[PDB]
Amino acid sequence: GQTVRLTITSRNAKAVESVTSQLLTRARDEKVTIHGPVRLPTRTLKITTRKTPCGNGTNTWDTFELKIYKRIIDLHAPTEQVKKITSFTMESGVDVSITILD
Amino acid sequence: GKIRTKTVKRASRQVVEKYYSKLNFDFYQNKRVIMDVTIAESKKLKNKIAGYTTHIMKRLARGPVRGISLK
Amino acid sequence: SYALKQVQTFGKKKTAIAVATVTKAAQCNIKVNGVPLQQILPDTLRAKIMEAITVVGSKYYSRLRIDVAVHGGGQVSQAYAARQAIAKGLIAFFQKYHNEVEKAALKDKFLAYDKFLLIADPRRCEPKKWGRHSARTRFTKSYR
Amino acid sequence: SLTLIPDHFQHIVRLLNTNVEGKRKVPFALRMVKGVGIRFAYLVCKKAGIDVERRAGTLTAEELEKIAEIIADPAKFKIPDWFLNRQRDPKTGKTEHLSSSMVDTRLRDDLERLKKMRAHRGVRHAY
Amino acid sequence: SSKTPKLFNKWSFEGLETSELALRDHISTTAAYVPHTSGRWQKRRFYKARMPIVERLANGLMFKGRGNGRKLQAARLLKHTLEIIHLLTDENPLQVVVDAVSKGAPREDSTRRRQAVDVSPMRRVNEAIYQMCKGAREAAFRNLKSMPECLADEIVNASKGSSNSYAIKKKDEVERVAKANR
Amino acid sequence: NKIHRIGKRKGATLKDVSAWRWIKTAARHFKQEGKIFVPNCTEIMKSSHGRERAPQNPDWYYIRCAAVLRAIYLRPGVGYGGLSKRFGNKKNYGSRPEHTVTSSTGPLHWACKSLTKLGLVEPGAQSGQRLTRKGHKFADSLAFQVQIRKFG
Amino acid sequence: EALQNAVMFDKETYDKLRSEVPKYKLITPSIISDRLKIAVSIAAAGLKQLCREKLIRLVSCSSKTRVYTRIV
Amino acid sequence: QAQVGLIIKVLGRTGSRGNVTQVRVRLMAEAGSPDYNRTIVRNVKGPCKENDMLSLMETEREARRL
RNA sequence: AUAGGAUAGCGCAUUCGGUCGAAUUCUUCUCUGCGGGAUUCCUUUGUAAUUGCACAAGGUGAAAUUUUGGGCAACAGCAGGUCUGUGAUGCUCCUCAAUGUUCUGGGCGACACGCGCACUACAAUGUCAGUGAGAACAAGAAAACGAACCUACUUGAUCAAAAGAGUGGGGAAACCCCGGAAUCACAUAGACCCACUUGGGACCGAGGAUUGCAAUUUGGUCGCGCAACGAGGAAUGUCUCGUAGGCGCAGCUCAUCAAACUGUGCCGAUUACGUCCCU
Ligand SMILES: [Mg+2]
Ligand SMILES: [Mg+2]
Repeated sequence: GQTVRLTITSRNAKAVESVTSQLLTRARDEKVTIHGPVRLPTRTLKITTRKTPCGNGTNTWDTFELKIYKRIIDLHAPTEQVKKITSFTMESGVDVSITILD
Repeated sequence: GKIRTKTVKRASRQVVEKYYSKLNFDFYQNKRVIMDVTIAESKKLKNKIAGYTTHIMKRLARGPVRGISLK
Repeated sequence: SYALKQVQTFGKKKTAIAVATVTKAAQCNIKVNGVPLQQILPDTLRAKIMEAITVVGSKYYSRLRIDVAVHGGGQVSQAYAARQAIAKGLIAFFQKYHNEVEKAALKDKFLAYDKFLLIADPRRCEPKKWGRHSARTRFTKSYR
Repeated sequence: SLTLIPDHFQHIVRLLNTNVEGKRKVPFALRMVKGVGIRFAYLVCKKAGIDVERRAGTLTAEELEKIAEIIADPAKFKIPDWFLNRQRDPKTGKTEHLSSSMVDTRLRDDLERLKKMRAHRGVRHAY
Repeated sequence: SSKTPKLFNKWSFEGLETSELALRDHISTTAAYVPHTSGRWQKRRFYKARMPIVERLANGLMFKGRGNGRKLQAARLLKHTLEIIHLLTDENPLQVVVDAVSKGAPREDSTRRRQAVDVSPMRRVNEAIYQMCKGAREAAFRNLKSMPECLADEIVNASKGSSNSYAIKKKDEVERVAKANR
Repeated sequence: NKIHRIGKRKGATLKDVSAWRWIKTAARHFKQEGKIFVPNCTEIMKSSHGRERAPQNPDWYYIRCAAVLRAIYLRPGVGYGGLSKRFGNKKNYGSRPEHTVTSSTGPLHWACKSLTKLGLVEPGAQSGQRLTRKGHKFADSLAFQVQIRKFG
Repeated sequence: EALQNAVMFDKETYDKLRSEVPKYKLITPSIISDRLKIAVSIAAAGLKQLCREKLIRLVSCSSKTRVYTRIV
Repeated sequence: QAQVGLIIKVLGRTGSRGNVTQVRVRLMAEAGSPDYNRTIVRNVKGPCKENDMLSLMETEREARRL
């Protein structure tokens, strides 16, 4: 009837996968309807800068990339059950957001 | 340029010495044995080791090879 | 009544992806992006699209309705993807609704005429590198 | 056009004291007169009501001056002001379309005015 | 229900044979509906010999910055050129093209003083296409004749071994110089 | 033979026939009917500011209206920005590199207004322009006439 | 030397187009203009008119290239 | 005018820039002809391989061995 | 058809992202964290071997040789650049009409010239004017309730463009977006017809918009084109397959302003598959 979305975002692929697996395991233990863990497209932030600090020599460039991993989990559970599912140790560098879908 | 680096050659020779009755003339079964009998961070090296182990076994069938001593 | 016979295939050339749906029907028609083959322009690309049909023959595509949705790439890549999708959809339909004595003969003719009719082209754009105007060409060098 | 050359066809036509080639089409030969471009020539042809596929030597003198006076007074023929080159004269404030030697005369007068005023563009043109 | 391909659905490839024994294995006569057949012909060394000859002409027409990468333009120009050749010769334009390619390149030229050497069969096919397309392109630069016609007379003249063709004129002077320093 | 039905097929719809044939037939039908509204500014203004010359075709407004009708048929709920993207062109900027320029939305607005006046198209819910009942019927009937080769 | 090409059909050139241009094995606007010392535009117009009168038949056609030949 | 020959063996690439290819050619002549199975050494420019065909023009000259 | 060719169809006729239709099922495409897959693996009465290490063809395959493009990269150097990145600094110099700091006006863009690198040209495999079909990479709003940012759609519109309004949406796989890119196509029965010309836009005139504190910036409109330039001497760059070349698009700097760069897709060749002549 009422559906709630968990959004897990991180820079660390291993950390976000571990948190998503932990949330899935908790949801399965709680026996709630789960609309799968959806892997949203990974987003790459790219910045290219000159390698030199002075402008001398061959114009060599440096490319830095930062990857963003996002997962969403849809479940039918009230606020107390969702809070009990989400309350555990978590990991650093990842964040989980609660939303209510209408 | 498909020469087997000394790391690959030494690992394959050690594999042949340690497991000889457990190997075969094909590449895929040898590689399947290699995955269990060796620990490595890479799969390209495992494939190369399996290929050179198959080559070593084919040579060993015809005659003894230098660097490998079967007790 | 009668069971629906559906087969979906895909053909890729560069970025272009063409999804072809093949269904049994009373009257055979083939439309690429909602456009009939005769209405497809230019005659250069329409010839390439019809190459999928004429290699094996019209009797195999008879009573078969095929629609193609192509997305990405330019006109030439879309045409190649569409023809590959049509050829792969024919072979797939025969594989699912006919014996293997045939279908293999159709595959033989397709492969003999053109490998790319049934097998996707692996070529893709090479990335651009700094200090180079393109993938290969380098910045102009001056001495005096 | 598949039309025979008229007996009055002339290769060089005099329009607003300028020579115009009769081989070229009407607008592409009306663009020869200074003050008239491609767009202005096409609009002049439309206002005169003559076919743009005709040659410039086949037109008669009864419409030659008609074209010339259209060019002289375009605003009279409901040609919009924004289509004219001189929309607001900095001296007189009127709207007109200079043509033939008038554009050169007005340019020389503008340069002389800037020179006398002693502006940056006066001295830049003087350089 | 299958039928043998015909170029532009008009010209048949049946009976396409090189006029002479030379370049027999290097002039391809495989039937194809249209010149544009995208493939990796440059991956191997002699794989370009298997390319259909009309496609090779279309590729040769793809020169200069204005004409680089325009293969549909080349296909259309060849479509008109084959019609013009058929009108001029009352003969199969594919056969005329094969004959022109067969006799449009020198069989001997000098190299480094300079010593005369033979020409490989692969290069003769390449140079025949290169000279014929180059001869038409410069011919159709600033004259009233359009490109499909300028390419038509070049192929017709080359097929008859006439000195009016740019490829034949280059062939005569190149072989003449080769014999001079032979 | 060219007119005859292929077999087991009846009638015709839009996008089943030649786009240029349909557009020219629709423009000719509009000109013969004469109920369309032609702005006086169409005889002077250009189709887009990216272009450097006048349209030079007397029936250019009718052709543009027919093309806009076909575009509304193909993409329901499309607006003047989408039509400008459809009818854009590459503008010559002089010695500077050429860049794509979207068509001026004024002519598209005028063509859409003329189509609503004719009743062929109407504003849709939550923005955009959509085809009407008679617009869809007229498009399909003209598409059938195109392969009939009546051509007005 | 700059060629001089007429922009309109003359009395003699028109009947020369109507009579001499047919029975040509290959007919194109460029070569017709070359023969008659006329412009390619009016040459193409006259060739289209001849096709309308069915004196010559159009074999190869395109938005920019037209090829004609004699009627057999 | 132009007698044909088959490429039997491809020798090394003669030349400082490696553009010419020394090669062995067997003349293609009918049985009983004086040039039947006549083997000659010749220099060829362009991409050449074994079992290729080459019109020799004049077959009197023999390429100097490299 | 205008003169109207060619180019598949022969239980059940096609269509209709606004018909904003309902219902049901599923994952062909798509998304993506871990997997796999290629190893000379297989085959030559190949080469070589005369142990080997290998190699060349063909096979198998999505891919067949460092699979491909990157990144990383030893050990010595260089009086190479940077004391204009830094609260990196030693030694010096200025230090209150200051070598500090602010503010105002001007310069950094001034020309006869020489040179590097770009961009646009010299037209017809073209230029205008129509129609058609069609990518990818991306970016979006704010401190010590929303408002700035990006957008669609409408209107202006009872009448050019450029504007200007209004109304929504998007914190971005959600809006833009079904991303209508330009190369390209067109049997468009379109104009031109070999000329410095409707090729080419240098350069300048008059109006109006818009950015901005400031325009003595930037669009848009009408003139100018009669500015060279018709393919470039001696010279000399880069490049081997989705490559060169052609064509756009995005990000970036950024109030405003890309002939730049960093990416990205589109269309797509010639040649070589060698060699040590040159360097
Ligand atoms: Mg120093
Ligand atoms: Mg810069």
